[PDB]
Amino acid sequence: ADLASQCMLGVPSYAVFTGSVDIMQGNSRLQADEVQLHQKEPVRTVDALGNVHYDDNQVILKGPKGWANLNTKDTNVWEGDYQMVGRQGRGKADLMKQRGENRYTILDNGSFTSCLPGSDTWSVVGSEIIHDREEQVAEIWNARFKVGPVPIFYSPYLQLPVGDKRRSGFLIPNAKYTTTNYFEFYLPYYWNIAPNMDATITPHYMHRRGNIMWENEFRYLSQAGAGLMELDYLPSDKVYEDEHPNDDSSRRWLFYWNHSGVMDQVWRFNVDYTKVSDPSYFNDFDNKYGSSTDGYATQKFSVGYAVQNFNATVSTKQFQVFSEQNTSSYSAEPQLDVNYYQNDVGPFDTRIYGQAVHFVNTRDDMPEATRVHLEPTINLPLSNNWGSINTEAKLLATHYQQTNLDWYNSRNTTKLDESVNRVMPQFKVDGKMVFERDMEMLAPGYTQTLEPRAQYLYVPYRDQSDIYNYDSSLLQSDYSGLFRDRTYGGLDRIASANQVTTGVTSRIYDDAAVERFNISVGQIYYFTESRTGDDNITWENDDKTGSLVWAGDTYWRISERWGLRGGIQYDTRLDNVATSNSSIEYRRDEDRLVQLNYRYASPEYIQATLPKYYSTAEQYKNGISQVGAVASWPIADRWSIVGAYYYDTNANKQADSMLGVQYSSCCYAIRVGYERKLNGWDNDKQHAVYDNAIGFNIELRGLSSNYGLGTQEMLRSNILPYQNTL
Amino acid sequence: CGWHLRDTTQVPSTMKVMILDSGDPNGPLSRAVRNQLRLNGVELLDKETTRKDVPSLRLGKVSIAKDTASVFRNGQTAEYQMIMTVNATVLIPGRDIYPISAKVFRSFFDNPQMALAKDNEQDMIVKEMYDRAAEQLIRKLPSIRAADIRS
Amino acid sequence: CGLKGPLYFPPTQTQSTVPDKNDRATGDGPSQVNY
Ligand SMILES: *C[C@@H](COC(=O)CCCCCCCCCCCCCCC)OC(=O)CCCCCCCCCCCCCCC
Repeated sequence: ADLASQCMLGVPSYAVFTGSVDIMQGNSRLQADEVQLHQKEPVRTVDALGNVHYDDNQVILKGPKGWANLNTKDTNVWEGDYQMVGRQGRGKADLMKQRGENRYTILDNGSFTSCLPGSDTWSVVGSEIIHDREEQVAEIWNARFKVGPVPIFYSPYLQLPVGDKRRSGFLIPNAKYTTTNYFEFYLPYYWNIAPNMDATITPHYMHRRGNIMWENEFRYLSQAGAGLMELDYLPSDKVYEDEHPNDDSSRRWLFYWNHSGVMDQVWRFNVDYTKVSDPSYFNDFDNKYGSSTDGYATQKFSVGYAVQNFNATVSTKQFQVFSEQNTSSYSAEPQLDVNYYQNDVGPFDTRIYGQAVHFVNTRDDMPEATRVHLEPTINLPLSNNWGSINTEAKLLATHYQQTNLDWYNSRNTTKLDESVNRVMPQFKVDGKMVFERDMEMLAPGYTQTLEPRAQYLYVPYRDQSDIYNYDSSLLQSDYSGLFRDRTYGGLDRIASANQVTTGVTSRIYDDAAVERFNISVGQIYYFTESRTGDDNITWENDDKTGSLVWAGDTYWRISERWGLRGGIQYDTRLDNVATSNSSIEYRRDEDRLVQLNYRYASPEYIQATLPKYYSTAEQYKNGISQVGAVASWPIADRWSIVGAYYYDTNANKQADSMLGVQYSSCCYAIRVGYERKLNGWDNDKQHAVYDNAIGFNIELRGLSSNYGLGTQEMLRSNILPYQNTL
Repeated sequence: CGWHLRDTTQVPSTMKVMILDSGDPNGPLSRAVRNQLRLNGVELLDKETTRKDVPSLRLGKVSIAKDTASVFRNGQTAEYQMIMTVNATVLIPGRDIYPISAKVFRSFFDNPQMALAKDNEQDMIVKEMYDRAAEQLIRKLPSIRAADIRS
Repeated sequence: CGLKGPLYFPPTQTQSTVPDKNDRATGDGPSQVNY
């Protein structure tokens, strides 16, 4: 059974008399021996003596001597021990008092541990522990926190938050050791501003940097959506000064803001903003909001309005590139996208897409542009049970205004123009069929389907060498992207097309009509070469026409716990497999999984599609060949091991490795983690740089409902985080 | 050799008239699902309708995640993998509620020298992932009808 | 001594278009640790 219900069965669940007394008043019992009842003016008093057992639905009190008042509901148990009923918590005090309509449980020289009976892992002895049920807090005076029989620290006023209600105060600290910062210590303070907002201040002390970094978080919840701000500030850095002695100030900082929400169902607001002081911020400091694997920082704002058949958006897109080999970066400031849809215009469907963007560069020598795009579309869909054919026509009309071209036009043979018009139509036909057959030799009730697809695309040729390329990048051709009508993203390069795509998919369904297997193959056949007028890709072959692109996909759901995925791309102009990937996983539940995966990218693919210095730089030129393993398994129902190992078969060196162990008892939890990762490149010795990190977390349990085993936090904490592929 | 054209429809005959219900009715997944059902000749009704005998399709939580899938020899990102997960339920008027799901995987290479261009490529990829997830949910409708007959 | 927890308004979901880049899966629940 799970930990939450394993820690539950441990806890309890719901006029002298001179004899064995069992007096009950609705819910409260009293199994005392001698009870002395008085009604002096009435002021009704109960004086219990001998093995007093004040059983209840909330507490179990045991004591040699007792006392109670039936008017003000004031009790007194001498030299006793209590125990919560229906919840976790127990202790022992020299005097237990219930006051204020059974609100305060006051203990004199008492203790409190939320550990199960017979276990004494930790305790907190005070002298005036008070449990307040309106505030859900346990105030302790002259507190001494004890582990086993040995105290570890003393401090007055050591409140313990009981329950799940939020409170403002110090959180339990955590520590690390990394090779970049040495020993590190975080001491968080949580501020509970309001139900829909809160803040957290964390002094993060790094031994090697010789100063404290201040981390400030602010979360909010509004009508316009939910957000999060982060502002870290390190006033001075000792390591950074040595590497950069010329800089007058060595401050390091990070600003982060993320917003997302929809208001009144028609207004969509988004923010994704990151700014850092220097390129090497994430190679030194570990954040949840950035990774050492980043290449730049994204700074985007967006405001949109969407209805059933229309939407408009205004946005800005800016980027902060880290590498010193890149100094020019374009931005959209601003961009406007408008879509309008109208169906059932006869048998046709119509659509319009317009845009207006302004491009600015960080450099002051680069071209600057304004572009307006219009794109009306009309299609005629036809369908029946076993097939569908969709014929489409489109017009692509663009206008440019390019300024600041003096510096570019001087050092390039072909010149950019100041005013460009580009009008080109596009015609496409897309077909589909489905076949079926009863596949009974596999298992009774199964079926198999065969779904061949074809498409024809034609776009004429326009010479676009007088337009600078601001926002067009080459798109991948996987099986899904074989039937795409574009070769580039954006609108600066629109290649010609005279081609036919053919593909086929097969699926296997079982008797419950649930899909088990699917496999896909396809190709693109070119009747003429695709040219934008500015063609400088580095192909290994001088092939222009014919069957040049191939792709495939697979997915087999072997069981409810097994899964297999695959995908391969082949390009004849590379004379090699462009990219490939594979993955197999067994996953019983969240705490039991094994996964193997492989990723490939050829050296020729890196040369063709990525910058020109990638094909000559040692850390880029070989492509990708990576084997990974991820595992997670519990031992003895309390321990939980998580591991990951990624290996580069080209260099015969690892990329990443991780190992985490957590022990989660019924009254505490301890986690220790380790990770070694690639963290830069040494340009003098031409070898990679690694970073090691060990983290230690501790936690108290039994006071709130939290009983997590920490598996998902550990599985997602490395540079190549775990993705569920089942 | 045993093959024949698909004689039965894609969407079950029971779900020829449906109610499309969503907490973000003007969002990208609702537009993708509504267009996909319109291709299959399904008549969609408003949530606040007088009909009390039509199945209701409810669109739930949608998650999109972009993670590092592979790295170069300096630790920098080489490939990003995007995963889209969609949850939904189909309520038959009188029977139980049948949940369905979708999951779409895509990947692409990163280029810090053309970061604006790679931003537009990612926006294009997400639109396609919304079309695929809308198809996967509709291919699960015959599985719900089969479970209905069993119960 | 403080407890950190989920936010709520003082007394299905939206289909986004921006993915969560490298989410660290730090769960949002009542805890005395930072997460
Ligand atoms: C208000 C508290 C929040 O924490 C609490 O709820 C109170 C209990 C404190 C939890 C301690 C858990 C860590 C110690 C366990 C033993 C070490 C590990 C054992 C082997 C694996 O605020 C806090 O954040 C807690 C206090 C901060 C940490 C305390 C560290 C020691 C402090 C020593 C200073 C005392 C100096 C004066 C007395 C000598």
